[PDB]
Formats: sequence, structure tokens, C-alpha cells
Amino acid sequence: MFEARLVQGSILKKVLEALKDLINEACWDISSSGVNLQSMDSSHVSLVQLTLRSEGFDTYRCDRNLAMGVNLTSMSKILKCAGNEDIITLRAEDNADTLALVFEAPNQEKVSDYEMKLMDLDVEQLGIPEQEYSCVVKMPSGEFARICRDLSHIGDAVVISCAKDGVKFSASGELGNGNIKLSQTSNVDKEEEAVTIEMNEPVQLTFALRYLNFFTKATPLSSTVTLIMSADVPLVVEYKIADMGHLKYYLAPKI
Amino acid sequence: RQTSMTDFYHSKRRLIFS
Repeated sequence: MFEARLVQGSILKKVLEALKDLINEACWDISSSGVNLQSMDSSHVSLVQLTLRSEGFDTYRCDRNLAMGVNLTSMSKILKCAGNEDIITLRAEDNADTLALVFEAPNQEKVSDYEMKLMDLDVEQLGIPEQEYSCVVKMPSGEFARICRDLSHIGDAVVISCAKDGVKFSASGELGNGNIKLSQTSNVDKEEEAVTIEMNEPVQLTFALRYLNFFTKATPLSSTVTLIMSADVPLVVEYKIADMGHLKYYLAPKI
Repeated sequence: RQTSMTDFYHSKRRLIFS
């Protein structure tokens, strides 16, 4: 039996809005530790891994390790029927063919109960090694979304170059080219408004702006985004879900 | 040329039954 209760229901709402367009189907792995999801998109160029720790839920219970095959389009439909201040509880039986999502309003006068069919999946799951990377930039999530959105109008691919001082994004298309250059914030007040760069080696990498713009749908989960780069290997885009976990997006590079 | 994630990481297949 699995039972998890979340007073900040909007969190799960955001999570599925962050996922549903990139991935149609995913496996949800339930344990005593919490919820983990990992999935490649249909083209296999990108990868998502979600982690929600059991200490983040108001109450959490897991008897058996559980693997639920879920249509993400469907889970999103269900969660769009929740208000942002609903208390959301997830629940499954030991032999559950469905997952139960129960939404509670703050007046005890409205309660919604939804029941989702699970599905058989034949997934392709990956081994994600812990490396250390040559470059880590941390910046406003909103700034990053803006950049990816704007430059996508210029050309298909963005070139990201890390230096000690700051970071540069560049794209090219039929019309010409653009360079957006962010320096390290020199006078630092608030964490999330700042641009901070920590680097061992200069990185220069090329990515598809198409995919990044899926990623930036996660922007409402956090004020900040962290970008992790190493030469010729997938980029990692990380959003912290505060004091509960994270969504990490990986992106296969162009050469 | 655009690489895929399997160019970097090993791939186990998995069967979920629901």
C-alpha cells in the first residue's frame, strides 16, 4: 500500500505540466524513500529524472516497492482538476490497477476523488553516472527561459560557452546571429536574482533549442535553474523543488 | 550531428505491468 499526502498540491500540478509535453508515458517508482521517475523522450535525445523525497510529503507510507506505468497526458488531466491550494493525497492498493488521487479543499466542504487507470509499459531505462563536470552556472530560471525562447526565433541550435566571468548563448539562422552575454553578478544580494559561475575548464557546447524550451516549462517550480556542463557530454538542467527534490533534464549534444 | 543519450549511457530494458 502506498499513501502520500501533500498540503502543497500545486507542486504536483507543476510537475506534470513540466513533463507531459516531453514524455507521454512514464514509470513512477515508489519506495519508502519516495518517488523517482526517469524517462527518455521518444526521440531519445533527452532524458528526465524526477525525485520527490518522502520527507517532503505531509504523510508518506510505502509498504511495497511499486512501479506504476502511467499515461502522463492523463495524470495531467486529472491534476488540472485540482486547485492550487488543494491538499493532494496519492494512494494505491497493494494490487492496484489504478492510482487514486484525492483533492481536498480548505473548507472541508469540497472533496474530489479521481481514479486513474495504470498501463503496461515497455520502457528503456538508463544508467546515469555521477561525474564531475567542468562548468556550473546557476541563474534566474526566468532569465534562462527568456533566453531559450528568444534565441529560438533566431536559429535552431544554441551554443553555450562558459567562462570564469560569465556565460554566452549564441544561435544562428537564415537571418543572422545573436549573442546574449551574462556576466557573473559582481554585487550579490539575493540568491535567485544572481548569476554565479564555478568552472574548472572553459566549455563550449551546442544544443537543440527545441528541447530546452520543453525544459523551461519547469520554470514555475523554482526561481533558479542550474546548468551543468562538461565537454561533449549531455547537459544537465536542474530545477530544485524546494526542500523536497528536483527535476533534472539531460540533453544530448550536437557532436 | 545530434547525439542521443544512449551514446553516453547504458540501456537496460524494463517491463511494467499495469
